[PDB]
Amino acid sequence: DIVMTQSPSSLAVSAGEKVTMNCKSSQSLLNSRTRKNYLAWYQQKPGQSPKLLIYWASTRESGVPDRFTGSGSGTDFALTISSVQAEDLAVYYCKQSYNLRTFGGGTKLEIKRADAAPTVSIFPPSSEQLTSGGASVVCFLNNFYPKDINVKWKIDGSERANGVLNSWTDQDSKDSTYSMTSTLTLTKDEYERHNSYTCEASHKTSTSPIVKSFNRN
Amino acid sequence: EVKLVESGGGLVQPGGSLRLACATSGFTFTDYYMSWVRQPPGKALEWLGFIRNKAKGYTTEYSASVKGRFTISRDNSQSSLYLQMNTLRAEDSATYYCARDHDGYYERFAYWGQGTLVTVSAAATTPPSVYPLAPGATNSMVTLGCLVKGYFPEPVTVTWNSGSLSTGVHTFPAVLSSDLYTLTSSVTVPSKTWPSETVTCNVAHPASSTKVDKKIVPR
Ligand SMILES: C=CCO[C@]1(C(=O)O)C[C@@H](O[C@]2(C(=O)O)C[C@@H](O)[C@@H](O)[C@@H]([C@H](O)CO[C@]3(C(=O)O)C[C@@H](O)[C@@H](O)[C@@H]([C@H](O)CO)O3)O2)[C@@H](O)[C@@H]([C@H](O)CO)O1
Ligand SMILES: [Zn+2]
Repeated sequence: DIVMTQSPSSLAVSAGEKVTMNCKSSQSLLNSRTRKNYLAWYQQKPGQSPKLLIYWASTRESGVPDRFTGSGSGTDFALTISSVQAEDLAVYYCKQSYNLRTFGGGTKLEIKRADAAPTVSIFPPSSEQLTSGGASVVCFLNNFYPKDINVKWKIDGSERANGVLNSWTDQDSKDSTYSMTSTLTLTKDEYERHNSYTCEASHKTSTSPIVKSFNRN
Repeated sequence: EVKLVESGGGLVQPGGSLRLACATSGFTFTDYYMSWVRQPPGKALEWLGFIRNKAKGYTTEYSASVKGRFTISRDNSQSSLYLQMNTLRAEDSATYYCARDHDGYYERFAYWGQGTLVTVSAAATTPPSVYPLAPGATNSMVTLGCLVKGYFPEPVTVTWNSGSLSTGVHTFPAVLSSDLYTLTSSVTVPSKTWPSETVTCNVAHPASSTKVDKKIVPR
């Protein structure tokens, strides 16, 4: 039993700034036979497989920028990123290979950037879905910062919250924004009893809500 | 070009069993330990086991979590690696990677596969319905989407114009409701390019061998 534990669980930092994350082992990973620490760091960008950054604690794998530095010995290790970039958004994992292998729980690195307002887009049900008996109204809140945001759905000027399911994306790797979907799912029958459909995005970038709506006809 | 490619993933009944495969190439397969690593969605990597190289007898070792229940083997004439999974539970639901491990000297997982997703559920394979998200507004750019609704299990892939629309794409994490997944994908293009030039979403749901193209036409 070698337990691996990482700190912190998550943190955000601006581009250009420095980051240190820690990795602790329940015993020394220092091979006395070889004088190396069997500790590796892996970077896993969103939707990607883990890729290797550092091994034997401090050895940079070829291709990996000098921005990344692995440090530490025995039971305590650190991955430092000297000047954080938009693309460093990822979960970082430490791993011991001293008694078999064991990964830590990971550190999620998010990127702080200037506030940005969402582009809001609204879409009525497709004629295809309708004839099958369903009616999904979809709203995209794209490329905003920060992540906290609110959507109100209004049918005929009245707020509704049933059948609203929302889904945020990971942060963008290029511009560090978030995006989110708000999907309102009706039956064709209920959809037809009303004439006006409204998606409302409230976000700290404005006192005034962004409003996108369409008429059924 | 070292390549690792997992396969065999998909829907399995609880109590059921399943074998995964890992095809390798571009290196001397026999000189390397190979490991299996899993990861529940939104969660951490868990090491499951390895199988040693030739020099060490192709012997296996396992983590305590799956030891006695999972089984690793390799085909050295094919450069293939297998994991045999038995008596599955929902805890076993995860993306499974194979990784190139110890060669006798280096202590690194130098290379990883893309992963194959395993879903342990009594629910049934349901193909997706695909709906066009067409607008109309105006702006210098325009946003379109495809609504992928009511499929099981994960995953699906969404591309736009067969991958030649790569920027301005936001595919959203699926949401589970009543045992079915629903996700959407957005794409933003110059107003000048649509609908003059066509935009099409290409959705795949390999669990049900579904392939759909959906052209986005002005309403
Ligand atoms: C079993 C006799 C003693 O073996 C050693 C010793 O432990 O003192 C190490 C052994 O090292 C080598 C070798 O034969 O050259 C190279 C080394 O890098 C390893 O490959 C070992 C073993 O094959 C074990 O590797 C693993 C394992 O299979 O469990 C996996 C590794 O990633 C790592 O975890 C090691 C762990 O560090 C324990 O070694 O375990 O073989 C060799 O140096 C002999 C020496 O000739 C004296 O007999 O000593
Ligand atoms: Zn009503």
